[PDB]
Amino acid sequence: ASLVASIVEARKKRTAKKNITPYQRGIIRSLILTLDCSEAMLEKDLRPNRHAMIIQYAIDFVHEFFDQNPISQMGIIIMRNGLAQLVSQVSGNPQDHIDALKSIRKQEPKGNPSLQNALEMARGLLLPVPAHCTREVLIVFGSLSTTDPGDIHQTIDSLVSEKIRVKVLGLSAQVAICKELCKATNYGDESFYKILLDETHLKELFNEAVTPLPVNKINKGFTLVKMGFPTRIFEDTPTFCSCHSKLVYGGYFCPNCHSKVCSLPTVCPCCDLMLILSTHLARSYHHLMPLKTFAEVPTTEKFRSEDCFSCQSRFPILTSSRYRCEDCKQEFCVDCDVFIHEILHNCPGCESKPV
Amino acid sequence: MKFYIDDLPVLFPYPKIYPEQYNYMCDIKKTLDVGGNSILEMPSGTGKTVSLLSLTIAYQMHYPEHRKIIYCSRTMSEIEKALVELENLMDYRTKELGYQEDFRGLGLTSRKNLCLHPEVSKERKGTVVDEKCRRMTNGQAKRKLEEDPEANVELCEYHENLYNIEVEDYLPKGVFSFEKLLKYCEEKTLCPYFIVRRMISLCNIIIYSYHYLLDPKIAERVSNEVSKDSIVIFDEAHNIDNVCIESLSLDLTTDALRRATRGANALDERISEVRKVDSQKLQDEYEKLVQGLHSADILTDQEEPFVETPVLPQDLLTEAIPGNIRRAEHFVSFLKRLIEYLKTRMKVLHVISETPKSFLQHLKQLTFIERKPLRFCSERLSLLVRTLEVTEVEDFTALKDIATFATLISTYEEGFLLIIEPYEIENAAVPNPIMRFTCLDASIAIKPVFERFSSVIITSGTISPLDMYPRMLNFKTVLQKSYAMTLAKKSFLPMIITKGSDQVAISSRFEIRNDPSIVRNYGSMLVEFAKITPDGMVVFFPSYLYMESIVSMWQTMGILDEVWKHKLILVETPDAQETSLALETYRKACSNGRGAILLSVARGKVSEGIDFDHQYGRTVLMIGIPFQYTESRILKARLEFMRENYRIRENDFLSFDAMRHAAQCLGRVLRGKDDYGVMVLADRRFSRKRSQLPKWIAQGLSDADLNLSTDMAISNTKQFLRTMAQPTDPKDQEGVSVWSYEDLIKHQNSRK
Amino acid sequence: DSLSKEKLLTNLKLQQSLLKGNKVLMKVFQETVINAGLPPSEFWSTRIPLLRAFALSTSQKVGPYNVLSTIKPVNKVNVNLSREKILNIFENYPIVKKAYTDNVPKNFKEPEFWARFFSSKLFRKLRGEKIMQNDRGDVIIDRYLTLDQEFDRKDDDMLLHPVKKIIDLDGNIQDDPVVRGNRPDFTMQPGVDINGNSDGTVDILKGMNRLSEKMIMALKNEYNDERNELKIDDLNESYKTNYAIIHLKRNAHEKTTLKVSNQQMLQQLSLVMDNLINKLDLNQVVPNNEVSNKINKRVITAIKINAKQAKHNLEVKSTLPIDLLESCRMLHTTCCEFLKHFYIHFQSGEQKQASTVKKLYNHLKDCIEKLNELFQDVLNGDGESMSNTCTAYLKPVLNSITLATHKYDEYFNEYNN
Ligand code: SF4
Ligand SMILES: [Zn+2]
Ligand SMILES: [Zn+2]
Ligand SMILES: [Zn+2]
Ligand SMILES: [Zn+2]
Repeated sequence: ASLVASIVEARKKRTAKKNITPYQRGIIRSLILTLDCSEAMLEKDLRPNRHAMIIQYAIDFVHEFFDQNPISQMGIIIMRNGLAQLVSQVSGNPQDHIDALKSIRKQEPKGNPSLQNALEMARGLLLPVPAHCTREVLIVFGSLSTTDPGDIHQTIDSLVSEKIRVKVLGLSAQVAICKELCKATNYGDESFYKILLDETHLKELFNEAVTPLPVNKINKGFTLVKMGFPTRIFEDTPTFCSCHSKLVYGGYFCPNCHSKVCSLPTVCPCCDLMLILSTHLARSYHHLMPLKTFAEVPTTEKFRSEDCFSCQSRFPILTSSRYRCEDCKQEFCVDCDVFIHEILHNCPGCESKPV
Repeated sequence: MKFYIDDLPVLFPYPKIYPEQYNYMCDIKKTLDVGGNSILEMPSGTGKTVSLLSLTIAYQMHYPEHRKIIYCSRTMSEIEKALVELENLMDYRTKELGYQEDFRGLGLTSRKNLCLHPEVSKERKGTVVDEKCRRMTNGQAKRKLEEDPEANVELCEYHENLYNIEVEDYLPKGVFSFEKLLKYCEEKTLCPYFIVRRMISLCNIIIYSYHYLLDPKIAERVSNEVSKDSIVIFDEAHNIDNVCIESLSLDLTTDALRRATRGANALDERISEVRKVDSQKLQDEYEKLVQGLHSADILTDQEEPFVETPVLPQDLLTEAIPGNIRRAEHFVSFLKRLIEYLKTRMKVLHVISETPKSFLQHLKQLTFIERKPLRFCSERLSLLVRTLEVTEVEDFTALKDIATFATLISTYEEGFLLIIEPYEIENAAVPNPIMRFTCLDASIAIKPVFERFSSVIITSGTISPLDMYPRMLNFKTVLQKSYAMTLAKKSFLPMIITKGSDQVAISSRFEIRNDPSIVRNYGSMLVEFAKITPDGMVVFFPSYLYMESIVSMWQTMGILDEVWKHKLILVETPDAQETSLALETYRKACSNGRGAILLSVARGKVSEGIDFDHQYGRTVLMIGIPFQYTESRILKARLEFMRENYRIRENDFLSFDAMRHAAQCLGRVLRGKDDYGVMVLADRRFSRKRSQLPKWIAQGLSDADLNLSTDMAISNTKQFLRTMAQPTDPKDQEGVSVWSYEDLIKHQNSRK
Repeated sequence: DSLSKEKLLTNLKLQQSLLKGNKVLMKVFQETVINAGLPPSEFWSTRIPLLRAFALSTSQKVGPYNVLSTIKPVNKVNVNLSREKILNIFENYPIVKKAYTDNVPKNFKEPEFWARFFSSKLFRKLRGEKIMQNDRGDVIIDRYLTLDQEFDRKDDDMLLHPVKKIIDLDGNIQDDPVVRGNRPDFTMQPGVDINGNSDGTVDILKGMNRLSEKMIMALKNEYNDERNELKIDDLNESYKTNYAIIHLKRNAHEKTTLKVSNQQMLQQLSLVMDNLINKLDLNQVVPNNEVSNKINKRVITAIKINAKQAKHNLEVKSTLPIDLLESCRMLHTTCCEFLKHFYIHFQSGEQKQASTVKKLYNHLKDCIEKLNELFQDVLNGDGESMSNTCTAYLKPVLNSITLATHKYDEYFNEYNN
């Protein structure tokens, strides 16, 4: 009787994903993850302790964020002992923040949090940020309270005025002030103050936070942006780099001012212009071109085919596991449905079918 | 949203509605059709006031009777709540119809709440406030200033402007809040008290306290300008018997006796001086008493009676003053020998309890004072004060109290008793004797109400059982049923903590009160719930002394220092003003989310009109059974009388009252269905009382919850927080809990 | 406040502060302004986010907390004092700050003062301890008892404020000023001692309430509505996102900077199906060892070329003298700084930038000549043994610099000429 429970669970899951929309979603991102390292995360209540798992999950979050969206800079400020401590400036290299987080590994989480100080200096760090960049902050929190020097509502008003959004991933339960932050910052939405139920749910939440977010019509900033593809050289001689001032065998060359760099996707240090590859911009095209869900045909009706169109395996036989791409009119197995919907970003049935 | 009942158009200011609200409206309209009274119990977590107000407004507009509306509550807080919701409803109706209908409705309160005379405003005793207002606007002051503008007896310009403009010119139509009335009277320099006193005949709906309906002194005026065939509704008056008891109960202290002696001497010497300088006024008063005129006969409206009418007007004496007290000196000697008799009875050595008839017989045995003068005393004293012009009335307030006592005890004999005990404080340095007047019944004061009005609605949220109130009060209702909680999912999680962390039971008994182990348990789960509580938590001990002991000795352990590290702690001050500042602090602390804890008595001033919601109502630490003080002779006499009357088990009634006070404590968590909260029961003895408990409360009380400890209480509370931290699909409640207009239509057809 | 570009450039002390924090910033700044004489405003003009980050790092402060509750009494006692917590006590209790400042700089020592403080009954009163005449306290600290009492009175006077009638329990209890009932229970009223006086638990409770009020008014610092307050949001319309969807029109330009026939492909197709069904031999695939030898030549040539590519797969190891290595790295660094500032001036595009562009052009020319003179030095220091490698190492920045000079000259001829 487990298949009936699985079917009704899949129905209640798919009721949320019935509506799939091609919203304009931010690509030039600006993501900040502040960390609290206080007495609450010293609890071993989840194995091994909250500090260790948020360290590991932040490592994964950095990797996933830079993989999916390499067109953003990442800054991390830790919270400790009534002080918020900047440990990671916004940068294109994830490895810097990886090393900073590795420093955070060995040190000891202790103290009390101050979202006022944390969000204030996060605002100040987010101040010299260009218009197209979408300023947004992830906040992790384990306390049920917050010691603060002054008002939080002035900070809330300033953050709303400066067009920065937040998303809170609280640990224990809901905190009303964090609900207020999420609602007021997020145009009244309640889809940003999220509480885990276990570590797997925390993993899923982090994966959800990886994704780009849609933007609002009223928050209109539709413009152009200057761009430059550089050229890579492979020289015999080591050559001084502009950024780190040291001898480099290879390195890209600046398309505009003909200097050289060491890493991409990065902006020029000399002509001060952003340099990318077409792979980097095409990386988010699945977000730009979403994929429709695939429908299982019912077991009662007559079937177009009895084996999987894509992976080429036999469909198993009570119910019918034939997920149909209505855009290509072909049914598929669950494994292929998962792979095409998540890993792949094209429908080979729609590739074979001519338009 | 707007729909039709069978003949009744009705508008709701929200697109959504609850089926429980629909059944509530159905039964209320059934009661209004059939005439009389009914008792309905509803879970207070659903919206009540807006629904009943909408039904009443629709009833008055649609039906050609257009009967007025009488709604009464306990506090200014509840009154302001009703005002705000009424304003919202009528605004919505005005928007829906596209025009404003003619409407009038206001509240009723004290000059201490209201008198905007800034000089009078700076006093704290509302009695002093009212007395000063009489002193400078009593009409006598106005006449003296009119004949002599050089006289330095000023008049209240607010009152002067209200003299200038007319009663309909006082306000535009509609409903105005206390704050809106403050702004309006600030603009126009008007006395809102006087305004309210002239709005009485004109308001379509009138709202005031239960005291203004129960106490005869502040109720005869309300009965004067009220329509007999209006609509009467009551809300959350399931503890109104206490108000009924204090409506006709009185106490006597030594210092009050001293003040009465001093006031009588001052009045006697004033009367001697007046007889020396001009006996014309005294002779005029004496001959007016020979004709037998009364307070309404002689006094006008702008002057007020000094000794207000202590008894119900159905029982007053309306004949002439006897000649034995008719003269001023005769009445002074009368009062003085009454004082002397009270001083003789005053010095007993133990507990004395006799019938008022026996007291009267003893009095007429010793002195020679009869029930007719002993009733006429208050009226005669008011007339003597009016004639005497003794407006420096400081020494004579004890005289008012003693005349009130004399009139009250000379009025009734059954269901009333006098208690004399030689100690005001038993456990003091010295005993201090006391006379305590009581009213053993409570249904006395409701008789004018029931026999003056038929369309009277008695309903609440935490009334259980329904039949016990017609048992305790001689009245009957047309239908008696409750409402179950039609809940889609669980939102309230009650627990019964019958044992501590060490599986050690806990109780609130005053003998075992100073038990260090029970302290250790209490502080233990107090700490644990403080650590796991996100936003706001309240604690309700049964008694203040119980607090003061147990908080001082946890202060000795320094547990409060640990509690400091997570939330603030707020304690019910004996000052209501400091308590108000404290609750504001709690409000702002839960507003900024740094978190705070309230400490208030189960019967304390917080518990009777303050709600807590969505961060304020999140978790409550009810402390033990809130039993009353056991060794009250007053309570025991009540128990004897009610058992003799209605065959009531005494311990069962005590559990009932405890019972009902606990429900009043715990009912202030769930404002809307979106809210959630957890309930604790911190006594072992509560497990037998789920059958007593209200039905919708106990329906969430599962059988596994009947005996729990700290550990699974903590685990279940954490899991409840985890549960309530999740979103919910609207499809699971779109037709079973939240109803659209079409949902209500479909339900109505299904009923059809 | 201290947030403008002008404020950050003005704070020379903060500039010196993070200067002294770093060491390569002395190196860079010394070469930039001490050695090259660049305008230090334009030096700091790049480092504005770094300056603001340093400022905001230095600028934060903690929130208030119950420091006396965190004080523990801890046989004997050893003072283990923390200066930040000492100042926390000072800030939380200006009376204790005053008692420090009129006694320690006048009469005795700081640890002696704090021992007297912990001994004092004023400490117990200010903490959650009931005062007792059995305790002797410290007389010097306990002289401040009445001063702290009148501080409490003044602070309570400050803390008084009018209350909203929506929640005013004073208005609630002032509903009926003529309530005449019975005296309430000793149980549920504030109890007193034997002689009628209080124990003082009301004093300690109002004191901790005063602490809470002082907290919340410290929050409430420099740094009608009931309609909104009584809204019932549970019966209201759900919020829906106004997020805009996006479509995509698709019309791409063809790639810019003989035709087969169906009959002919069908004829070939018929012929090759005939060949397919006809025969297929694996053995004929073996080549002729001569054209195959040319394939060997091509493959081996590709291997040699890409292997020389792979032959040049901390920086690289070099045989430079370390001092000259540091000097040339320094020159490269300051040349890069000059080039970046010149590009900042050039891409700015103003007539106000003109003299700056000209002067930085002069500086770039000077850097060019200094590079050449350095090349003369490594010339007569090596006999061009590895001075060639020095020139090649400094080459590409020189090429970019001189390219920028040519761009400047070309735009000068474009506009002026
Ligand atoms: S005249 Fe009006 S404002 Fe003055 S004391 Fe009387 S009620 Fe108040
Ligand atoms: Zn480099
Ligand atoms: Zn460049
Ligand atoms: Zn497949
Ligand atoms: Zn397809």
